[PDB]
Amino acid sequence: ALFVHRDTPENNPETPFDFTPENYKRIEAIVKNYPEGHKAAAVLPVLDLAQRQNGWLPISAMNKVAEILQVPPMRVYEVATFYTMYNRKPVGKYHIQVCTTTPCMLRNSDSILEAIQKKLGIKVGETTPDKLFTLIEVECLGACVNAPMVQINDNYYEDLTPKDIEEIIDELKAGKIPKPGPRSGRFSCEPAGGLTSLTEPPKGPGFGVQAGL
Amino acid sequence: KKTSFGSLKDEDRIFTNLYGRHDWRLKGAQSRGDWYKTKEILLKGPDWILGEVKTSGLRGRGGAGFPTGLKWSFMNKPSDGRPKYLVVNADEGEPGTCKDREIIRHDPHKLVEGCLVGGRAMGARAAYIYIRGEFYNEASNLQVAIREAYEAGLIGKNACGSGYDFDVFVVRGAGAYICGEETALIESIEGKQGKPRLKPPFPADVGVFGCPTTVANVETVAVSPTICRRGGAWFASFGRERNSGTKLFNISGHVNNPCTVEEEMSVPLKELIEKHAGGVTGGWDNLLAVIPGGSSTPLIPKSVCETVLMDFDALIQAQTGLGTAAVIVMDRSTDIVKAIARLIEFYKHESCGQCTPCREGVDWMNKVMARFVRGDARPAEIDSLWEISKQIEGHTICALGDGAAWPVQGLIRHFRPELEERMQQFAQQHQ
Amino acid sequence: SGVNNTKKWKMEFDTRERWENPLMGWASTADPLSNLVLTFSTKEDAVAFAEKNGWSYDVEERKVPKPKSKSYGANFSWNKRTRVSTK
Ligand SMILES: Cc1cc2nc3c(=O)[nH]c(=O)nc-3n(C[C@H](O)[C@H](O)[C@H](O)COP(=O)(O)O)c2cc1C
Ligand code: SF4
Ligand code: FES
Repeated sequence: ALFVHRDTPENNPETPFDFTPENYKRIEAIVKNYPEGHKAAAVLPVLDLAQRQNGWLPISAMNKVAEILQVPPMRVYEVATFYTMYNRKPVGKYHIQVCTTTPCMLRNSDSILEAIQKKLGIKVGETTPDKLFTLIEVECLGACVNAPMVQINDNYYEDLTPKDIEEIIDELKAGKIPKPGPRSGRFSCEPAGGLTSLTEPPKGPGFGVQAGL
Repeated sequence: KKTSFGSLKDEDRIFTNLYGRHDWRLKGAQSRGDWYKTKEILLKGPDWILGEVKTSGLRGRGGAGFPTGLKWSFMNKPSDGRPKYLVVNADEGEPGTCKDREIIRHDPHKLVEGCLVGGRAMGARAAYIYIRGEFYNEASNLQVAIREAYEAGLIGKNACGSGYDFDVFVVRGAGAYICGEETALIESIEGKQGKPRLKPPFPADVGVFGCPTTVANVETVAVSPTICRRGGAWFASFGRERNSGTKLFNISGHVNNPCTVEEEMSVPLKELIEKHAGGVTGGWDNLLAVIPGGSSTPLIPKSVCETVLMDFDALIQAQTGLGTAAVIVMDRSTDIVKAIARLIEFYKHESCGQCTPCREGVDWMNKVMARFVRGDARPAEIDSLWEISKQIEGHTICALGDGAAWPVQGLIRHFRPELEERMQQFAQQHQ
Repeated sequence: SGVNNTKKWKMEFDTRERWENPLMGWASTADPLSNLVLTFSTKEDAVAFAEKNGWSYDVEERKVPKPKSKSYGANFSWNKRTRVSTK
């Protein structure tokens, strides 16, 4: 949680990083999404792309994005430090992110947090000795009605109990990819126990259209 | 005139795929009425489209509730040489709020179609959709829908065979609640830190890339095509006066069945919890307080929840606000002080740090509230904390400063005895 | 940034030698006017005072900051170089 950089043998400007030939085509499409003369609009999507290729952003990765977009490196450093999804230190293959804000806290996200620590042996903010998992608390992830929930990489696992999250870690330890979504008896955001709305068949094209188009 | 609101019929619901029980892709959406006669809507002009939104009584669904038709007409002017843009706010960051997520992943083609129709009304050449980076799978669904609309000629060159050119772009956030603020969203798209701009200039004059821009919420944008097809008068037949239409609700917290559901504006809050969420955990009499419109709104006690309606004006008179209409329910076993303190901690973690009253004040209120939880304070600090929150409120660049002050004020307003009692417990334990 | 010390005219005299006191190294002077500073409402009042006392004087014209054109909105220019890269 430090917002200054000190060069180290594994994180310094000479640390080797470059985009793959395939990722240079993705960058070209990202840049074209914005008006000519405002290529700096691509800083966030391109840093995120470098994170997806590399897993985290060394100072050399930030220096590379600055060069490609012809932006001052400091302005890239500002974006990397500002936004919390950018990892300026390496994290485990699975970055577990437990929501602890009030709506999730009311559904006992403390129990979910405690279960992950007990199973993995680590604390919040730490990485397992084998570098497979990293654990952190995060703010609301926009899945409040499906609380308690966690995000592991790009997937939401929702409506968790201590048993559910423990199974998910087990499936991940075996290389498997658990299905995202609620682990309770429902599919998404609907009320548990049967729908209280949207039980008719939807009306098709043209229903209820005012005259005169 | 109507007098009691609620019991919304399935035939009058806009987001008819809210739960994802039907195909969310183009084929399903078209069969449910999306993308129908969009060409006819576009050819009626921007003045006609803006007229239907004005008559519908639609108000912003992002939290501030500005009249949508009046706001969108700010961009109804001639070009001065610059391009004009529509930015759709899919940041969806307010704690308790998860409605915008269901539209993006289950009803993507209503958002895409709303971008075109809403974009036409503003004369915009393209729409940038800002979706928070945590919504990777929902962002991917939205891109697939956009490609389908492109491959069918619905958007892009000669959209819907209308002679109008429109591009829809999806840009992902990188983890920041502040980027849901309309000007902080623009600064993020431009590649900077998500730091709000002062106003003036207003976005309709100098916006994204310094061009005329309108920032609209996902739900606000995603209901306009239906408002145009079915007419604004139909939309205005729901809810009270100046609170028109249908509204998505998130009920979370201590309810039997947390859920997202569509319902009529001005529905009683008690009816919404009982009918759709299965009641308060342990019976209605176990209710302690409700945060009715997201963490930014003040809480209200059970004595006010009995009769309060869910609309902009009814909740304002209850000294709160509809906000995003995200209901957080706290039953009688909640530690109310801790729950509010966790909200101030969230605002402390989300402040952009740009301006003094929030950069310093919110952090200050977080430290005070952490002590209030333990009782490690004096009763005289309660009035100091109230005064501190009033120095933050109305003095900051954006509304995140206000949104951190209000939950504190709601707590002191309705639960001062619980604050004073806890301090007295702590004092006797350490004597 | 305060400007409240640029309101009134001043009269000062030419600086003369200061040397180090041999005992203590303090700054000694032989100039009775070394600390004399006079305040005036206007330049004419100061010049009138200097003439009747018989002092040769130099008058420096007041420097008022030039008015500036400030535009917050210019920070976000569509096509001009005033667009800022950070806030
Ligand atoms: C801290 C903060 C976060 C916000 N987050 C969102 C958001 O996630 N989604 C949204 O639609 N509006 C959000 N807003 C409100 C927007 O600033 C703006 O009012 C809204 O997008 C306008 O669209 P509307 O008129 O359709 O409601 C936020 C405001 C603040 C101060
Ligand atoms: S109120 Fe807070 S979030 Fe808003 S501009 Fe000021 S410091 Fe940033
Ligand atoms: S409070 Fe956890 S997803 Fe919203």
